[PDB]
Amino acid sequence: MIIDSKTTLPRHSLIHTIKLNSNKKYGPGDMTNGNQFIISKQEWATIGAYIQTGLGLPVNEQQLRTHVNLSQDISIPSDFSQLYDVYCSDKTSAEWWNKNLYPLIIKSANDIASYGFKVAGDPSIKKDGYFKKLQDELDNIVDNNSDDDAIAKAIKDFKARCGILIKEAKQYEEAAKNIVTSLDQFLHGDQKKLEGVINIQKRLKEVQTALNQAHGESSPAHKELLEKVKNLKTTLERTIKAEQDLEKKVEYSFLLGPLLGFVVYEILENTAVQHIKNQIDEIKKQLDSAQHDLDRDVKIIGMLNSINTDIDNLYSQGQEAIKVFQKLQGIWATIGAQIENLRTTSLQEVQDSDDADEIQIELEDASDAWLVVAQEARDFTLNAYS
Repeated sequence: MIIDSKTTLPRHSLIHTIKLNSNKKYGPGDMTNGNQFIISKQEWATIGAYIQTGLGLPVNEQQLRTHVNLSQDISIPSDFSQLYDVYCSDKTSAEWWNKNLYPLIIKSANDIASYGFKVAGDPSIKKDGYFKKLQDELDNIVDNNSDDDAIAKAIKDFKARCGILIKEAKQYEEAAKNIVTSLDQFLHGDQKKLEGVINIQKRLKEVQTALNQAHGESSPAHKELLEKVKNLKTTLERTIKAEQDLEKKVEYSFLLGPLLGFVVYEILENTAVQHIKNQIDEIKKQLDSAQHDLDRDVKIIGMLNSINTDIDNLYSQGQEAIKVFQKLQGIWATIGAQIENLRTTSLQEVQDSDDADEIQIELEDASDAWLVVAQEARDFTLNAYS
């Protein structure tokens, strides 16, 4: 979904920091995916635009006419009726993703933020986080001025506080796994009533082949204009996926129209996108001269070709997203495992050694590492499309 910059970008330093921190005990681990945060603002913003196009698909002739601005005087050949069932299926898939998948991504970022801010606290507020409170209990365990009831009480308190962190990490692990399960249903169906992206892609390709053969090659102008639209979609895809840092809250624009699809609104400032917009306007003007069938065929089949490009992205990104959230699932599993270690094995050697200084510094360093990922997760949610 992202074409990496050929030059190092300032945001790469922050990602590098998370990587350098990824081996610190009690820390958040490797919450990256290449040069992206593990929950990627640009990736989900881009996928969201494909979804927005799916949400707006027409499902009958009246809607198709309105959608592509087709003159009422133009007849639609009967084999274009192949489109309506497939577009209905794609629209239903986009609605399912928008209802059942995308909200979970936001919630997953909020889980990272919640845990990170809970363990690290907020020193500006003089509000100790859990890790500072664990540090203070270790002081109580090893303080030579503590009586036996006080030591037993601090051991019990330390274990209970770790227990809460373990319980919450388990919740977040199961939540990441639920995203994996939901992505799998998105791609491959629920074997109930939901048709998966894989089958929608297959049907969109079949309709694409059928209508391009029957109506996409009806004249030299048909081939030339549908090729121009394909080339603009290719250029749009390269421009949209270029690695960049989005500065604005994510919004969507249909200014390019149905020949190309929705884009992230911030990308309209981009000069190359403005050039594509101008070229689409020229194709439109070319279709408003020209016989009714060229007008009709390029608008409908041009859009169909771009929808097929979109679904190819939805399938590929979904498979990659499964891998990313399975990594995050495993990260939460390892987080919970290390806290269980901390309150059993590590706490026992603190008692046996009467020495907690090293573990206290590990918890300090883990807090700082959690603040890095917590702020990136917060920045994802604050900027994500509603």
